[PDB]
Amino acid sequence: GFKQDIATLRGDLRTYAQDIFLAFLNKYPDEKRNFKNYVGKSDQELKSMAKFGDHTEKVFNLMMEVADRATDCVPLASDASTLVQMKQHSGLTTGNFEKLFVALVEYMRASGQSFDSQSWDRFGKNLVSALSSAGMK
Ligand code: HEM
Repeated sequence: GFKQDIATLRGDLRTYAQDIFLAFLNKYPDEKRNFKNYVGKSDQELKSMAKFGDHTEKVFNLMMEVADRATDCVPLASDASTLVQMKQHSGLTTGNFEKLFVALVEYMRASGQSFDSQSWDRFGKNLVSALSSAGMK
């Protein structure tokens, strides 16, 4: 289920993190404009850029902690506030996070592994709701 999925992803996190984030950037090409130096690069070129590997790993390291601390796929309000107050996320909206979780769920459904994709769909929706209550537009 959800808790085991966290362990599965953490077991090979750098690979899953890059694959899922690329699936997100390729399903929603306009999201690349939020990052410097991503436009005009193929997947393999992005994976060889230092800031891509660093950001993607940090995103998933923290996302797995937020998921680990959640109850019934509902994140802690404190975790949502932390994500809102990051200066890095100034200018972002709940829509950016919504699209990331759509790509993540689609990736799980196509992987063929025993992911609990329905619980991750709920988690993404519940996280977006928490971000809104925390102050994100
Ligand atoms: C669960 C969701 C997310 C988590 C946990 C997360 C986490 C993080 C963390 C920890 C950093 C700073 C890393 C460091 O200081 O080394 C960061 C930076 C950043 N994040 Fe997020 N992030 C999430 C979603 C997103 C989304 C959806 C976007 C854009 C669509 C985004 C865009 C950025 C940008 C632009 C930066 C700083 C500039 C850069 O690294 O290129 N993040 N994020």
